[PDB]
Formats: sequence, structure tokens, C-alpha cells
Amino acid sequence: QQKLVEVAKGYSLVTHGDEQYISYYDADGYLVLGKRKLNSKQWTLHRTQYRGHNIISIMVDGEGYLHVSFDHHGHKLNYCRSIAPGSLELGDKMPMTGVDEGNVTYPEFYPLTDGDLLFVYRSGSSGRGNLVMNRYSLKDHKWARVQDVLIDGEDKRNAYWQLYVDEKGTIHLSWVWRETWQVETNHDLCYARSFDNGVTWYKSDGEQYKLPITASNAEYACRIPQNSELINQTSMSADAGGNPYIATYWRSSDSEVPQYRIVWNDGKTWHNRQVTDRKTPFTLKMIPVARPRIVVEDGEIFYIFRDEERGSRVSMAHTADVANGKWIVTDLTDFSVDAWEPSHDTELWKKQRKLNLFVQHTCPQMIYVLEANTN
Repeated sequence: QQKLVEVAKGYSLVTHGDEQYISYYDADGYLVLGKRKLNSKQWTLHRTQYRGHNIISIMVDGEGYLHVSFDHHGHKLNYCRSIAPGSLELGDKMPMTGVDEGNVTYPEFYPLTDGDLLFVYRSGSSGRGNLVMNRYSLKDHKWARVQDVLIDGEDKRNAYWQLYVDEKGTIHLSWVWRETWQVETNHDLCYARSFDNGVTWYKSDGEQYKLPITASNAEYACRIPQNSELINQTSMSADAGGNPYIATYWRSSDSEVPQYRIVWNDGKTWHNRQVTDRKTPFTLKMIPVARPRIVVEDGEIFYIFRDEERGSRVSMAHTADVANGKWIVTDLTDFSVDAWEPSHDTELWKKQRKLNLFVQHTCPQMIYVLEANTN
């Protein structure tokens, strides 16, 4: 039933309709775009005109156009669109809004209701990283700025964020704060959501934010102090009811051992729960565990990770119900993928409840799509 489907060797996975798209850098450093029909193993692979840092984000809009952004130097925005619906061929680089596009890192697309797109990036044009958010309107075929300043670290702070657009079109946002250049100064887990494509933001209790969101006015999903081995830049999800779930890891005050965690809000309060039972300490001050990924089905969680304790396999922790059920931990591979961190086809889960993972041994190594069993 589970399958490990070959793509190609390389030095980011999205379904639209019955086709799955992928992006990676080949051995010669060229950005490749590929697609297959679902339930087949034949990839059409298109080496683009662009050569490689090395972050690629793709998304397909409601018309079937592929939008692509890549971060090499962390300077000018690199943004292209396919020439036609369904095509892997890219046009020339183009602007989005033409404003604040000179110092771009960590591009991320998300799909919105009715075929529109969201774009989030880390802008460096102030001298420090700042979340900038744009929307692509399918009806007028242009990009517009949604927020210039959403999370404000004032003089004192950087933020590291993750987002998810749920099955109702709500934008979920969570982040950690970081005080200095040192990773040990990560602290806390904060939350916001928007029901109106990023115009207005709320806390989970229904209180409306007055923007920007600072450390003073933020909703704290969890208070986690500095020196807790709290990692930055993970992922989050939501169920069909719009309840948010955040996956990360940190170490409790009394323990030497960091543990994977799930943090979620049930409509009334925040909960957190330990996911596995690790025994090996590590400190962030080659990290032996990966940043986690999650998919959810009404409280049932599939939590994807990688841990030196388990031989650096692709691993899964699964619970039938995050509120009450035990976690069953298994390996999806029986081979090490070393420094790999999970990513998955977010749209395929939302539309079809199939979990597909981008898998590659990470230090040319074969890229695979792992088609996991979840029911």
C-alpha cells in the first residue's frame, strides 16, 4: 500500500486537480519543474532557464497557472509564472507589486478561496527580517500588498513564522520570537488568524488585533522561555473546523531531553502535549531531530519527523485523537535520510486526504514522493 515513488536525482510538492507538481535543483544546479498524473509513476521533468540559498516555493492558482519563486542570494525577488495553464515552462522574472522587492528571502505561496494566492516573504529592506504579505487576485490578474507590517519586533526582536490556509480559507499564523543572533534566545509561541484574506487579524478567543502585532499585544499559544531548545521556523495546520495545530519541539524546565510537541486550540483553550518519548539530550547552543510536519483529520494527527534516536528514518507519530489517544510511533522508511526535514503536499491532504512526502537523503541523491497510508 505505501509507495516510495522515484522522481530524479537532485543536489515544494503541490497537487492541482489530478496532477502533482514538484520543484528541485538537479545535479548541474538547474531549477527543474516536474509533474505527474496522480496514481502514476511517469514524471514530465522540465529543466528551466534558471540556475542555482536554494529555496523554491511553488503553487498553482485557480486557472491552473504555476507560480514559482526562488531564493538564491537573498536579494531581488525572483518570481515567474508558467506561460499557460498546466505548463512547466516559465516566463521571464517579473515583479509582484514593484515595492520592497530588493531583499527577499524565504518565499512562500498559499492558496486562498476561489483560486487566489497569498505570498509571504521575509523582507530585509529595513535591515532586519520582516513578514511582508501579498495577494494575487485571479479576477484582475495582479498582485497587491496586503500587509507591510504584520509582526513587529520593534527595536528588540526578530520573528520566525509559519502559516496555513485552512479548508474554509482562513489564514493561520504562528511564530516564535528571537532576541539575538543566538538560537538559544528563541522564546514563546504566538498566534493570529485572518478570515478576510489578511485585511483583519484575530486571536483564537475572538478578540480583534490592532496591527501591528508586537510582543506586548500578541496572543501567546504557549509561554516558552529562552534556553529551552525551542526551534524556529516549523509548521502548522488546521482541521476542518478551523482549529489550529502547531508542531514544534522544546525541552521542559526539569528535563535535559528536548521533546516533540503538539500545541492546539480547541475553541476554548490552548493545550500542549508531548509526542514522543526521547531519551537523548541535545542542545541548539547538525541538529539530531528535524522540524516536524503535521496533517490532521478532526483531531486525528499524523506527525512526521526524523530523529537520530530512530536511525534518522522518516518517522511518524500517530494518534486517533489528540485530546485522549496514545501516540503510535513508526518508521515510514527503514533507511536513514540523514539531515532530511519533512515537507508534504499540503493541497493533496486538504482535497483528497492523501499524505505525500518529499523524501530525499540529505547531507546527487534520488528524490522520491512517499505515498503514506493514513486510513
